[PDB]
Amino acid sequence: MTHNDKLQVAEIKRGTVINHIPAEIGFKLLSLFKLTETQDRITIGLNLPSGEMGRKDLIKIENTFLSEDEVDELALYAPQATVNRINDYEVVGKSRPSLPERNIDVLVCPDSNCISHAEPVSSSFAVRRADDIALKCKYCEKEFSHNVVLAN
Amino acid sequence: MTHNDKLQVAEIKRGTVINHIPAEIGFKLLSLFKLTETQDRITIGLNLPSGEMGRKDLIKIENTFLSEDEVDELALYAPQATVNRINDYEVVGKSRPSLPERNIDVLVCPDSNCISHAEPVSSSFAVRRADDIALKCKYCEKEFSHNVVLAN
Amino acid sequence: ANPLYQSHIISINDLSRDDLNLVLATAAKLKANPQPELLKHKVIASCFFEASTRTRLSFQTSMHRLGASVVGFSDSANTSLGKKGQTLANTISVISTYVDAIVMRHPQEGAARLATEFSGNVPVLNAGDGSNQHPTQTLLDLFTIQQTEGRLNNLHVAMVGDLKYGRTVHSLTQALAKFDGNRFYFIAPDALAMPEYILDMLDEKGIAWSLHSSIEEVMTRVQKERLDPSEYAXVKAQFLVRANSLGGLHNAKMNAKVLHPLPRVDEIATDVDKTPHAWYFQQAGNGIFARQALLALVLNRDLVL
Amino acid sequence: ANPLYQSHIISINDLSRDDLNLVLATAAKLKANPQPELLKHKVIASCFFEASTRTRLSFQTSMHRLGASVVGFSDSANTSLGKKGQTLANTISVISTYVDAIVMRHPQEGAARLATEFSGNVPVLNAGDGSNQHPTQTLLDLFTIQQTEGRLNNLHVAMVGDLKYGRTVHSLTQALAKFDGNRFYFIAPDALAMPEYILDMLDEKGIAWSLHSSIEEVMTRVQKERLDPSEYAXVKAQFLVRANSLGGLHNAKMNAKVLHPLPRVDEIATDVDKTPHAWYFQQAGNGIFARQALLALVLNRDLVL
Amino acid sequence: ANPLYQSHIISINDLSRDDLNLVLATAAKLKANPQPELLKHKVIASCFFEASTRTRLSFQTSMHRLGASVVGFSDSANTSLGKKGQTLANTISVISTYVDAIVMRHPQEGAARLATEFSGNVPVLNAGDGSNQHPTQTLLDLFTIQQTEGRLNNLHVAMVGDLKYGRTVHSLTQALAKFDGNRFYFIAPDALAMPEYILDMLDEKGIAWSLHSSIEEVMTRVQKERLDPSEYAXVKAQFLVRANSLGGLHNAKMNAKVLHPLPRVDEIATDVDKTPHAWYFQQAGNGIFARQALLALVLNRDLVL
Amino acid sequence: ANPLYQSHIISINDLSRDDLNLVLATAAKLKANPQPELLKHKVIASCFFEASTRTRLSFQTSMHRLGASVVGFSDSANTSLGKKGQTLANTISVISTYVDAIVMRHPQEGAARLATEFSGNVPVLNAGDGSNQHPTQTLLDLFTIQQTEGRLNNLHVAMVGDLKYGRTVHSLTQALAKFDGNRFYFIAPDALAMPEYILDMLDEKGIAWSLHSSIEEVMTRVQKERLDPSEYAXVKAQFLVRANSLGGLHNAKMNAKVLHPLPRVDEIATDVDKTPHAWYFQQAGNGIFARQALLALVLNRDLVL
Ligand SMILES: [Zn+2]
Ligand SMILES: [Zn+2]
Repeated sequence: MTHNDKLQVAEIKRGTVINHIPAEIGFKLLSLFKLTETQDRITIGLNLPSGEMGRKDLIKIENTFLSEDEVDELALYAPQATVNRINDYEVVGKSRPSLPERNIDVLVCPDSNCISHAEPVSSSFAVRRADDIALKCKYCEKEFSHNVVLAN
Repeated sequence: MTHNDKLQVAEIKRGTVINHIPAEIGFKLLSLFKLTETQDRITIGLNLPSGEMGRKDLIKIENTFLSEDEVDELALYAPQATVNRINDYEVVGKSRPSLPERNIDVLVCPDSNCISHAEPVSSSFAVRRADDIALKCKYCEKEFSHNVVLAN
Repeated sequence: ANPLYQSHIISINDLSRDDLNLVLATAAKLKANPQPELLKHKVIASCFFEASTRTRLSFQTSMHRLGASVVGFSDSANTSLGKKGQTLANTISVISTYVDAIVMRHPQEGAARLATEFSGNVPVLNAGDGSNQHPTQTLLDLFTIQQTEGRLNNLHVAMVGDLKYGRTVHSLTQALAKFDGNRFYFIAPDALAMPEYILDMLDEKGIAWSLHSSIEEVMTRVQKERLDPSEYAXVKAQFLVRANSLGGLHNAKMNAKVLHPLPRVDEIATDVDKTPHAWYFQQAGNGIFARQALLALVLNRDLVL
Repeated sequence: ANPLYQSHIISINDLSRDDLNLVLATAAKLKANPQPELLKHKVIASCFFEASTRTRLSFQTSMHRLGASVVGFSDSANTSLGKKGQTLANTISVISTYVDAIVMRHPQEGAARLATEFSGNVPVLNAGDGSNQHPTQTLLDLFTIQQTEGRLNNLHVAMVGDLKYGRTVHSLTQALAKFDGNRFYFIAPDALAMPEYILDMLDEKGIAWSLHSSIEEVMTRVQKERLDPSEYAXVKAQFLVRANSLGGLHNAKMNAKVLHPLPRVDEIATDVDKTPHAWYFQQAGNGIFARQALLALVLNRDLVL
Repeated sequence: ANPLYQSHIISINDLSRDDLNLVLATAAKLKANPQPELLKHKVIASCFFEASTRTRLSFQTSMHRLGASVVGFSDSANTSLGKKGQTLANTISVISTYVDAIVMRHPQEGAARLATEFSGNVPVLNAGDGSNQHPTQTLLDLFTIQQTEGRLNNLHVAMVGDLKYGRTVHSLTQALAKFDGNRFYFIAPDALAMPEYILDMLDEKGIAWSLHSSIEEVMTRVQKERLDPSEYAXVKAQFLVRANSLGGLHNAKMNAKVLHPLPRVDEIATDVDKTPHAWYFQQAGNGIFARQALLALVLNRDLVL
Repeated sequence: ANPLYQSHIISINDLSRDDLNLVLATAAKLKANPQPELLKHKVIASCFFEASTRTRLSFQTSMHRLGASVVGFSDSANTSLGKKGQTLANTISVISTYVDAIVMRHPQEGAARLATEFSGNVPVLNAGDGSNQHPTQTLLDLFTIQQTEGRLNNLHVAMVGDLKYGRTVHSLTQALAKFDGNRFYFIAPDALAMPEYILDMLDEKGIAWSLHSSIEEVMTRVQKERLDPSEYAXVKAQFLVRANSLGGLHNAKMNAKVLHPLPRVDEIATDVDKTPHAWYFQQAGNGIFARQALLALVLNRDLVL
């Protein structure tokens, strides 16, 4: 096996095989989240995709017993992605990163004063939308927008 | 191609396919250096290796027209690695990351005062050893050791 | 057994009708029926991360009319601790240790929250995060509205000031808002305008309002007044049409009253002082009651209702 | 009738086994059995010749859990008195007059002593002379050692820090030393070395020890930890091999614990916080007990043992 | 014989096309043709009623490239004079006496004028009244516009900043305005809006303009840029949509340039630095020429044109 | 055509025998043969990022004996610029612009270097980075050694002080070292010890030395003295065996001399002042020559050798 797949895992043995989610923002994720601080082996590249060629399944991402929303969590940086399963006989039913409501440690009150940014925290921001996506900041009760935040 | 290799590149078309250099410190490299801010596609995982099994070639890393020392540069974090070539008819003669003498932007005068750390710099530190590896800091003419530095 | 127990108080938003109607009424009597010793054997923390004094001087006095203690400090100077090293969350974790409770004030804006987390079971009172929240103020304000107009229901309110950086009309409003159908007036000079969020919320909800740059008519169909302050920030030739000044000829009065979480300066005139609608003060003296209520709720388990 | 009566406390050196085993045990219960009013009718002096606050905030709280009073001040600024004329010994002689006792802290290093002389029968507590002595700290420390390992006898101690200007390992040591045969470890970077006097004394006596620059093995045959701080003074490129940092991977643990008369910064890691051997805090909360013990010894004549 | 002689310079408003086209062109060569000694035997006054330094450091350097002298001071501290008694107009009347000329800067906003009156024949240069006028800046700015786009006629200007308290777009504008038909763009966040007076005047006159919150298109049909600063005053959660930041991807470039009477911070990016449209600097180095021109006009009687 | 041209001077390390033998000898005459106007038409920058004055007062005086100019400032107070935003490298890039050269001093330790990069062709002189380098000092020192003993070859040197944080024996040494076979003496109290790097280098090279805690014999086979200072940092009961004091009874003299880049305090005695081996001063007056040499090298293209 000169690079690829061989998604043999599923319990006591796992994989993860992020393959360019949207593009060049899946690296992010990587730090954006753990998932490299961890035993199981990993796999990626850049699909420079259009998706798939001849017949394209109609999905992508990672597969490896994340949790439930170990995601929902990406809802924000790669909403358009998709987890796990198996090609002959398999399980990971209609599962899409679907807004969490409270990103956790990834981000940063852009507010200059939040104590956030001064000590031993947690980024915890809460999410509401109808507008264009809203994020509050238990800390400094202030509201910024997926934007300007996403960056920082 | 479900993850792997297919190191078709070599000029107008390239690849990079870092595959766990030492381990869990090749992620590093990745940010440790660019190489993700870039077109060509990429490939990695974790060999959780012992190297190779039946017959193991006797080498690893990346292959993709880095430079010359786009390396020598790793001399410090994965000295034990190795570049490019081709399996039938090919070129990348005896090439090992071999100390540079001046790491560039990766690092950080641990000194608290260097202007480094206050403005628009460059990490530029120079390397001499016989001891156990020495790094100076054009900035604040001070000498620390691969250690305590490597971290920061 | 009390809703309020060991709960940390910190943001008005984060509190429920009920709750308001409670500190609201535990303080009403306390006011008619004081108790020194409800608290004896208690010590509290009067942490003045950001010196403040009007607020501190009243907090405190509070601790002691209930019977009790203090240990605290006002800062920005000759106060110590950690600095170029330590965490407001090391301060607390130790503090936490001997104290029984913590009023505490600050420059930054998490602190009370940031301190919650690290201070296990020792409730924190927030005298201020920063430019964020002051629950004590607005409940202090809220009541007082109450002993006056005689309800927090079916009112004619108006807050003429610098509703923009206005720290308290922002709370007031949304507390005065939880209750219902009351119409608010906002005599603000398009610059101390009203932020477009506390509104979409008036709107958000089911509530109403209007705009004017007078103190005038808005004023006859009006019941309690919040004049904020007006200052710095804006030019000093920005104190151009400072016409949103409360003074004396209003007569086209009613039997309302005027309030201002001090400290007045220009906002309003000695001339007024005197005559009804005045109170800015009583408004103050009523914080000694508003607080207490809390602290004994905060720290007791039950009541002599 | 109590050994401690009207005696001024000021330097650990200047105190006897017994004595230690006493505040040591009057505080153990006090801790299990509090008494507000042991002291009522008392006022005390919380003199902060050199503002200090962690120490002050706990001293004080002490006065009041025992029931009592305060009057004091923290300085270096907006505090007055004599200056370009008057004597810290005029301050005292008057102070002396109304007070019942004096905790007091200072920059210079006689004060408590200097103040003894002039303050006739009003005991002084020393929160600090200067770079000299802090009895409260080390007894505070000493106990805490006790409620933990369960004795101040047949131990495995280690103090990794800046044992040079280290104010408290200097006391600790010589108190922890009066008791017996226990071996001490001194992980100090030849510069925060151990002074050649507190040794000749270990030696002086009949006691032992070893040296290492690890936190490592020294650590498995180890029971309570004193990590001091590390700072300024030395270059700022002198914080070169700052490797004497306590953090998290130790596992090759035991069932010991770690201490630090705060305030931590780098010394030790949040990561640790959590998990056992932690306590730096309890270590603190235990000063509120260690003090009290004194003050009621200091000022009462007898006990409810 | 020179228009400019013994005239005190103080407010751009108060100056005539001509005049501009003059300092404008006396400095162009001066720049191509320096003269140290035009001024020898001269001393000048570098009065820094309000320390300022970028402005001072360049003023000065000016005096000396022309050959000459200085005597001055920067204040707010260890500077003296009258205070709790004396008049900035006693300062001057004496100063007036030995000097040959006065650059001078201040907090208040009459000073240069206030000082005119009292300083008989010794011209004053205004480095600043307060929040009022800085002629040196804007002519400094104006030129520089000139050596660049090659005229102060038939332009595409844009100033994206805090046009509200913006001290220099206020001058700039009205100087850049005296000349003609050029359309201005004002990418300002409704709060650093454009005051309704410098407009009625654009309008007032015969001139034009548009509004946008982009840096974008406004930008392709654009020739010189004034990005001001953005800061304090507004909340610190008021630095919310700080999107009016100049940075690097513009390409949809032209062959214009960018300016900023420093000092930049966030406004603009190192990244840019480099590449054309940059200059913020040259913009600066060009004040050493813009000033000089004056001072030798100011003080000589004629020219080597 | 001169080795030195447009080269920025900043660290003694970073300079070549030759070079030393040059400023060394351009200053020798300059000293015997002054030139005001070598520099006329020049302005320079006397940037005192960290006020310093002895060094500044002499730098400067330098500029002017050569004929020339200044514009500069000393800071820590009533000085401005950028702060809570701007870069010492924005300061420079503008400064860079009008100036002809930059002496500049600082707290941090890159500055001169950090400033090189950003200041294109305008040489920077370093009066100090921080605790890092002062070339001016040591060449200042070096010479002076020269006009005295009559060579920087085959000497008996000794530097008794606080060789640890000693800023100048660190330079001195390694310059005095480039030249050859001379033996150095280091009367340092094991704490102001000699760092183990400038040695391995003495050793490193081919050179020699010895140790002693006397001022005594080390002293008879001795030629120029560097006594540094001794202070703070260490306890204040750390000024215990302050026995490394130079004073008066030495007679077992020679015809050497004593130096100290001031300012003396205790180090040495009035008593001495007087009598030979004295000079600490001349040592100073000789910096006005040492600098000049540079600056005219630095800025001219050729010489009147
Ligand atoms: Zn926040
Ligand atoms: Zn450095």
